[PDB]
Amino acid sequence: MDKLQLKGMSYSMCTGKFKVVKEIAETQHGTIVIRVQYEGDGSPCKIPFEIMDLEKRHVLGRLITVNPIVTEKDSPVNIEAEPPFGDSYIIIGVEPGQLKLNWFKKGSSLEHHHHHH
Repeated sequence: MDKLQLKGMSYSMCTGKFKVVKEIAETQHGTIVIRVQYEGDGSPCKIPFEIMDLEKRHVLGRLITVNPIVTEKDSPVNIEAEPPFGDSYIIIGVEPGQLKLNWFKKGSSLEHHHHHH
């Protein structure tokens, strides 16, 4: 009704918030998958995402599952996106409670290190 830019595979726009259901996964093809449950109110709507540059804190990421969609406002939706390189914080949802996940990074993965005794 008031939209005119994403013609194709579109529905609405889950503007509420998002709960990560699973850490970003890798599609084994350069992309990654983020499973999260749409939080807020939206029903069959699209999922907010942000990974490009400027106010993205990144350089140039892509979305293979561009603005995915939830069907019941609680269906854990996985988002396939192509991270550029270095610290890649994928953003889901909208500022107002939107989510964030760092992936790719430089070369190391999962900084598993901690002192204790």
